[PDB]
Amino acid sequence: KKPIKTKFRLPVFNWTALKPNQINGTVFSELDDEKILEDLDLDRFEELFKTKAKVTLLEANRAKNLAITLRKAGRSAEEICRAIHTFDLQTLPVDFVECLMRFLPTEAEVKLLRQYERERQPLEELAAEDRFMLLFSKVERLTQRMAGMAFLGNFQDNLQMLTPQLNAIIAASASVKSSQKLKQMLEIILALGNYMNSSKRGAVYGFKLQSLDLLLDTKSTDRKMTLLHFIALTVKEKYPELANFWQELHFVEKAAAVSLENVLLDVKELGRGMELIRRECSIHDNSVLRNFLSTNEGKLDKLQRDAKTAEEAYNAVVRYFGESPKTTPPSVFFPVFVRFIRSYKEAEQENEARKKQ
Amino acid sequence: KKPIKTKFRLPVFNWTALKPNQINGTVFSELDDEKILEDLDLDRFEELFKTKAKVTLLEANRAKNLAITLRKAGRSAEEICRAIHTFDLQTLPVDFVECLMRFLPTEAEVKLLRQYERERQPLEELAAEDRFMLLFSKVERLTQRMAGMAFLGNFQDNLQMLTPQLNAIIAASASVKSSQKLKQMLEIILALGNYMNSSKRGAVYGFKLQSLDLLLDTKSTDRKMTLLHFIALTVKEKYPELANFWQELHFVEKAAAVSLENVLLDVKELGRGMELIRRECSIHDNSVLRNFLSTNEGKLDKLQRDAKTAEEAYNAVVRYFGESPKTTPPSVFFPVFVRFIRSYKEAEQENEARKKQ
Amino acid sequence: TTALVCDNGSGLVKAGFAGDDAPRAVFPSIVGRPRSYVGDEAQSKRGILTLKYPIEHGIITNWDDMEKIWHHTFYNELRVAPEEHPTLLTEAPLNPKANREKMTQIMFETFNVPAMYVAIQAVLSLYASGRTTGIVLDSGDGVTHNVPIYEGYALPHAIMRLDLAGRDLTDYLMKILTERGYSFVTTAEREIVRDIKEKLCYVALDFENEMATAASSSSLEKSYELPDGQVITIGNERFRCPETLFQPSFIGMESAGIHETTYNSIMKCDIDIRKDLYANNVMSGGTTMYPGIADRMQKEITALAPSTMKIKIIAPPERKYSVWIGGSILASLSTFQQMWITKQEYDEAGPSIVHR
Amino acid sequence: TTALVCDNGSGLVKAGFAGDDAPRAVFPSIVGRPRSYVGDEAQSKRGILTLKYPIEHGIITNWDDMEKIWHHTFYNELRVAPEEHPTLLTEAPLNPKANREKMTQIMFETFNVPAMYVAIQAVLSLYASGRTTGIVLDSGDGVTHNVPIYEGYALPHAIMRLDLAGRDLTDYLMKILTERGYSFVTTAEREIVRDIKEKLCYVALDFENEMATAASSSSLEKSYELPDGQVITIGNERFRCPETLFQPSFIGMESAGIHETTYNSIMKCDIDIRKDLYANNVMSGGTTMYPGIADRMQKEITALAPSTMKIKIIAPPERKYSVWIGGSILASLSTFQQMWITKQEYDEAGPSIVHR
Ligand SMILES: Nc1ncnc2c1ncn2[C@@H]1O[C@H](COP(=O)(O)OP(=O)(O)OP(=O)(O)O)[C@@H](O)[C@H]1O
Ligand SMILES: Nc1ncnc2c1ncn2[C@@H]1O[C@H](COP(=O)(O)OP(=O)(O)OP(=O)(O)O)[C@@H](O)[C@H]1O
Repeated sequence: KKPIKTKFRLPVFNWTALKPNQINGTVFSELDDEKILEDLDLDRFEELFKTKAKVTLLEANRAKNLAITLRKAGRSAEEICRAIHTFDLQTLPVDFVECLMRFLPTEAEVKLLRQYERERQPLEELAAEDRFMLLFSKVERLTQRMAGMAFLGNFQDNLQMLTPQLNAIIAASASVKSSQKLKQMLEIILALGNYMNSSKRGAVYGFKLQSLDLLLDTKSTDRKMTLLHFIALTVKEKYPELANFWQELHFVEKAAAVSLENVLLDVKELGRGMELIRRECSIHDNSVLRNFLSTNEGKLDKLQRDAKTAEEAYNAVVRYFGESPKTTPPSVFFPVFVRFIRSYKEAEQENEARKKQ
Repeated sequence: KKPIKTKFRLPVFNWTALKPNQINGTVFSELDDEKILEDLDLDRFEELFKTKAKVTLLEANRAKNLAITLRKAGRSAEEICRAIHTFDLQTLPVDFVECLMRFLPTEAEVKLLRQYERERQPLEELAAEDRFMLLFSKVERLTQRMAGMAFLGNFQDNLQMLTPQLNAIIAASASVKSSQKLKQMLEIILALGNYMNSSKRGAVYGFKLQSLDLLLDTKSTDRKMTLLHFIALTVKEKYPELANFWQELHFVEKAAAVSLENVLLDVKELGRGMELIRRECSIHDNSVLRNFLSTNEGKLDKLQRDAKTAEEAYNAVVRYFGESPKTTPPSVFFPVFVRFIRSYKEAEQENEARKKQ
Repeated sequence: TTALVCDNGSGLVKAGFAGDDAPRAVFPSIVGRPRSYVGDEAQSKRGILTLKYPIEHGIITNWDDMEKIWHHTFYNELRVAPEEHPTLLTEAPLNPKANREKMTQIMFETFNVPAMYVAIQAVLSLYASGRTTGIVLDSGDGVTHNVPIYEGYALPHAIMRLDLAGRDLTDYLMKILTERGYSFVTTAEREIVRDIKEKLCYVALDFENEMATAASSSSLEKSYELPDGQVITIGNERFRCPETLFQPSFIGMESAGIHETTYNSIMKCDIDIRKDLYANNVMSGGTTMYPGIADRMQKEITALAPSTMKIKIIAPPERKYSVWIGGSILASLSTFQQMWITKQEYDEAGPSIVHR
Repeated sequence: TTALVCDNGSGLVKAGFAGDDAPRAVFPSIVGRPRSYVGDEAQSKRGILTLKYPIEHGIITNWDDMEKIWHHTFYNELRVAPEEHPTLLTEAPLNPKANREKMTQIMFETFNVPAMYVAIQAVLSLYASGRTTGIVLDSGDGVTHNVPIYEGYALPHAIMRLDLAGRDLTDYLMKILTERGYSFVTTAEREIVRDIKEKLCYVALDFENEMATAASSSSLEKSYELPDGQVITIGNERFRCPETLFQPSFIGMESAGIHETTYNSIMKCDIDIRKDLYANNVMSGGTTMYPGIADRMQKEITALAPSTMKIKIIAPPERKYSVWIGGSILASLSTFQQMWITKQEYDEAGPSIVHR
């Protein structure tokens, strides 16, 4: 009961207040504001503290979002559904197809639209967004036509990015696997370090690839050169043709950076997508789906035979150097060589500049 | 087969080598060191790269650890077992009891000792540590005598730390709960802010404690003072006795820092520990257990009645101010007041220095 | 009723009327006081007054000066009566619910506004590009953020506040033009140095590669004309300044550069939406203005992400004002209307109504 | 056979014979070279040679200079034949298996040692106090660590490396004695400033409370006598220097101070052993030498931990050398004997035998 007068509008005090059912057990029912009437002199208080005196069926957020999307579009709901029917043979804007795809109606909000079209007349009393959604769910096979359109606009840029990775693994995997000037270098190492490592510890017929990395590691007693330096001098002297030998392997840096497992499953996904395109085009479009599928299915096939040979090639090298392609990616495998080449190259610069003075 | 000669001891090359059963599928069986014999000229190589030419039944780590412990001790295994039997009536070093407790033998390593005492004669062929462990497991009721000794050395320092926290909650909890000069202040707030908050939002009979914090928050239209400032001036004028009012609550800062749930369960644990002492002393020590238990059980009891009243007191204030003692600790509850006092105090300094200058 | 849109910037108030074009009232957010005056006027009367900086870094700190700001915004630049137009103000990311709550309170109680809204700046920027999901790099005068956003909602613990921004880059250009012998350390005439930064200098695609060209090309360096008669020239320091973004270490920071900040921001987010985050990545604000910054960014992220990752940088030609336009767009938006706070409901619930 | 114990410090080699007293060979770990000379000699020939710092911060970095160190240690200070005595060297916490592996290799291959061991310094310090479990604060010349240890094993991801230490505190005392007007910035005569730090200055229990006494007590300040005739005086800066530990911000670091570092180190650890960690807490090394640092630490941790937490700081009077002594203790330890690495088994397994 009993609120106050408020001549001026005092600032809200944002305190979190206690409901009177809590009030009973506390200090707060002991005594009250009934003593405090004039008292403190409310007047200079209030003089000191004074301040200056259609319908949506979509949840409002989803609505706002949609609006922000379509505002950017510029297209009418009708233009849009026409485009999805014709497969964006009216201005295919894949970006916009992508954004839109999230706004596909859920069956739950298909319910709010469905009979409530026939029932009453929300039409023209419907919010723009709701009307759009109505006509949007009107499109037959909406989900799949969307998917198809996405696929289509993407495919070019897709194998634009997918191909050269597949190529760079293929290239590098083989140029490494097939280099003699490499197998030679390795065999000199096997020698030299077996010489070192023998008389104790045994003698061994080959080494796992990690080994290459500690080369710069074990120095001369002089401390002035390294082992790698030595292998370099020994190359320039006893085996001069090898002094290049890196030039026989090629895309190794670029193939390092390829994440292949991904590339493969991307290829597989593309496959399922083409299948959707042919399944849809079948029964039935048929315009510009055919006009795609023809000019494409062979491109896709090239990507697939290149995926199969990329995978086989790479598994081949890894197993060839002792490691497990199941457990190792290029992102590990190839840099080993990279580091070794880069270093070797670095080594001879010193082996050269030392000979000069 | 076929290791090398090694005139000088070449540095180990730490490469990770391939076992010949792996070697078959790789580059490494293509060609071998058999071509490389003189070739690179092993001589200046090896000239360039040359270098310079009782029994434990305890797992060795556990052993080492024990040693490091006893080394610090200075005590013999016999002095020690004598001490655990007599309840460290020979030099009670609770630290050392604590360290040692971890080294209590597991039944698993009681097995290695047990019959293998009677079987053969490991004695004097036994490592110091193993012997110690033997004689250590020799002590009857070892685990419990240990526990007891820990308890005993700890109890003093224990309620040394436990009591004043129980006291500080008790003190502060009630001095707050029982202050009139507080309930007064609060009721002025309830008034002032109800005046503000009325005519809209309603009017309310009390506020949850958090509210206090936004007091400094809502300023004058002038922007020169705050609400708290105003309540301060209004106190010094209309209600001068309250201008101190903090002096009626006392251990609130110290009680804030008490973690009470812990303190109580520490008290309960102490209880179970005393019970262990009496159970042991019963059958049977009985020296210096009695000599403790007598001079202590009353101290313990004081701690217990002080725990019960500490808990009851605190639950009382929390519920009294509207909050849930089940959901709130002192570490939250009391600082509310602290901040308010500290601020209030801070406020009048300004309300004073403004009147001067 | 035209609504109002006020973007409160660490260095700059960007404000005006909804119905999107651009803020026509844009002034330095600064408050002068006798040892009150707001804006460029304070720049002029400088030193006779002590300038206080309410919005420096992210958040409005001292509110009194802020009131001075909004008063000058409304009553002078904008030249309106705040009682009349519903107002939309922006807020930094991670802005605390009380900052927001006292914003609303100052709105309704001090300026008597009919309705209002507080919106998160980097969400407005993402709105102005027609997106409800993505990661904004909003880089202003005083702060920088990487704000992940999903379905309009900015993901709270994703946001990465870098304390580096445009004013700091202006300082760096001071430091490195001095090292080239040029004579202005002056807190007055440095208002021209900023201009250089804005007109000429840029972001290298490969830093060292371009600093290998340090003296090679004469047309790599550019000719700058001072306001008065004399003219000077700018060398490598040109591209060296915005580099401080990607390498904070230049000024001495141990914080990640941008691409990193961006990256582990994305990486803080749920695994599913990551894709949509990389794909839609929007740069906004006047420190995202340096030419070529988009592509440099692009290559630098393509680096951190996987091979097959679709990564797009959206850097609109109008993005200096991104947030504000996203503001107009939102205020003028029709389905936004039911979301406005009003005096009716503020006076009902008090400032904590501002939560939606 | 007397074994050998070498503690390789960021600023100092502390080394000598097992059978615990103290290292009798202790020298600055520095390598001079013509623009080779090791130790205090390098300090003397300084500037005629360029001093390189192999063990600066935690880890031995360049190995060549390290070889120079161990050669000087063995052949000069210690005056022995390394072929003869099994050697125990220390290592920083978090030291990488290759660092350790090339240590062992230089031992056996370069110095021809019969046997050896590499042990974690902050575990040796916990050993010298008669403990197998606890948290060491090992604070040296160049690094600082909080190392949790359970059953002799230091818990790997617990360890917190603070890059702040004694040399940095010496630098701070330079900075703040200069601000008091005293004239030595010289990289030569600053070797006296260090001395001040070591002899007089200390750690305040409550900082500001003691800096409230800044000028109150004349006997709060102390009188320092220079090596030559002249004498000077030291004021508040005395306690202000070791304060930098607890407040790294003093020199400008954004890292936690100590007590924090300690605390979240404990907190990184498994819930059970936390108790034992707080209870047994051992400070070690010459930067843990400041008087009263133990109690200040104590109160500051009692702050962070719960009410009922048993919290003890173990700060031994001999702890400047803590590690090394724990070294002697361990080497001379009998059950340690079977754990030595030997030439037999190194030549069997190669350097990667060093893992236990
Ligand atoms: N072409 C340009 N090149 C470089 N910097 C620019 C350019 N144009 C403007 N700036 C810089 O932008 C900065 C201000 O940007 P902006 O005002 O958009 O951010 P803000 O005020 O910090 O807040 P918000 O992020 O909300 O916009 C200024 O410091 C200015 O140097
Ligand atoms: N009483 C003292 N007061 C202040 N500082 C001291 C004192 N005694 C030694 N120091 C300082 O301690 C630092 C060296 O510490 P220490 O030699 O223990 O570390 P380290 O050898 O680098 O590494 P570790 O702690 O692993 O041995 C030097 O900077 C020295 O000035």
